[PDB]
Amino acid sequence: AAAAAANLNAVRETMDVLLEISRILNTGLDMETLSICVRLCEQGINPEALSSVIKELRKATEALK
Amino acid sequence: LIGKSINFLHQVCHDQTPTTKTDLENAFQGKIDAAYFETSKYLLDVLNKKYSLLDHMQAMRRYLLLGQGDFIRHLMDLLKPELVRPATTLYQHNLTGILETAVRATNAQFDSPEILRRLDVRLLEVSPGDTGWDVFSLDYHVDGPIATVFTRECMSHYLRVFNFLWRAKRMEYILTDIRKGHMCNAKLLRNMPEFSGVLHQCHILASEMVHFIHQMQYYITFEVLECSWDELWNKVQQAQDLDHIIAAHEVFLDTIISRCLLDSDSRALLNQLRAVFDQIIELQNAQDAIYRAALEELQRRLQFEEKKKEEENKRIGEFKESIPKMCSQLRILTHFYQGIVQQFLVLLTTSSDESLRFLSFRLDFNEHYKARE
Amino acid sequence: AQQERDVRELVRGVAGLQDEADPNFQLALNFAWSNFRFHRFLDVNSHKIEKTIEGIYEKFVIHSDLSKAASWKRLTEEFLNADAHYSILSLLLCLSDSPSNSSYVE
Repeated sequence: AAAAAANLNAVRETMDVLLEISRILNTGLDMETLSICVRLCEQGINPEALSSVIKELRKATEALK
Repeated sequence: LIGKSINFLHQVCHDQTPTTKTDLENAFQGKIDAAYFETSKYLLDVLNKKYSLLDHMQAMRRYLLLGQGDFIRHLMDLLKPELVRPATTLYQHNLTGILETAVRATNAQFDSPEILRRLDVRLLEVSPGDTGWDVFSLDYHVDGPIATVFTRECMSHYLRVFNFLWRAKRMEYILTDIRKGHMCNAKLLRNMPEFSGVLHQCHILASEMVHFIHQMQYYITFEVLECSWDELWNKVQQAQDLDHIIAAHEVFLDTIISRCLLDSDSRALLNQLRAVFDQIIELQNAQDAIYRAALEELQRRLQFEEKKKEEENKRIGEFKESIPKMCSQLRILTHFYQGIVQQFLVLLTTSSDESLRFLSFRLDFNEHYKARE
Repeated sequence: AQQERDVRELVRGVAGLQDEADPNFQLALNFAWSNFRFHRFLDVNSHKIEKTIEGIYEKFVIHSDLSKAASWKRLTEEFLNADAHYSILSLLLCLSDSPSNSSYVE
């Protein structure tokens, strides 16, 4: 509809404010990977799990060095 | 004001003395000012002795504002290996013992034990900077009724000024490591007139930095810690209200915030200052990278004769590869430094009209700049 | 369903493995899912996350970074108005928290 797209615009705003919070603490995530990590937390999953996983997968690409 | 003061004196300090004493043809302005004088005199008496307002003020300049300096240098000496590692593997039980050791070794031991107890360590969240050296603080904790003059916003100011006076108090000791390195290493190069060019050029680059970090550490003391101290000391020793003592303390700390480089407006100045601290910590590694190649050769050259009691020909060849690249690095480092500090000095003249400008007048009394500017 | 595609895209993005027919892709994926299913953490404490946010603000004001302090407060106060909040915050916090002397560009 129109108000059914206004909610997703107001979610796009929250993704942008999270896009600023992600860069000022100097994380590695950018907008496209960040959308993945928020869609996972929509289902319900530990942040303490996902954080250790991305802390490993970023080191799992300099092990094909 | 009187009804407020006699209620503070009851509800917090719990110290008291029984029995205090058409218009009314001027009976207000006799009763009110008589009572005001009496209330304020006893209040100031007991606050400066039963909870020692003055002791806290004396230990907030010596320690937080670095008006001591034996205590601080012994602490920095013992806390160097703690600071060099990232603070995720640093915990508070390692801080408090090193603080204790410093206190016993340094001048602090002769002071009163209460204020030494009220000084204690803290940590910042996870590891500010990851270099390790930004992560530490000293906080003086207050738990008496005199918390009302050491208000919750002014502790933040104390920690800001301490933060700046921590970084600069490290960098000055890093440059005297540069000078200490010159004074020892150049006495081995009294037998090698090949490194003497680059070794000399380094000696001069060092002295150009040494002076400006000896003008900061004097301009902070005889204008920001000696006008400000006299101003506060007068505005306490005269004052006939606690409400005047508070509002003198607040602005004295605010003036230290403006004259030091801690405003949001002086961020442009602070950037230049961080970039000249950059060069100081850079110069250490660049300096040792010489001696870890140059000086190492000579001991091996002596051991070459020790075995005899073509290889060393390759080391003579290595001299002609080492020395020019060392000089060419030192040249661009020197010129980049002179340009960046000159760019600071021209900006320094206008952000404030007299105070910040004065450093630029103190620093050059040769007019090396304007013939380089 | 979308969760599985997300975990695939997370492997592709973070680990830099854009070919699902690489065995290293399937190994990293099996690792990611086995990590997710090994329940070993307490659930997120919103109060501890709030205390950590305010201490970050305190660290910004202690270092006279006023624009970063004001932006930190404004962004976190805005975001915390319409559980998963404190999740994403703790996530990013553990993840790097490599905010140095600068790291700002706000």
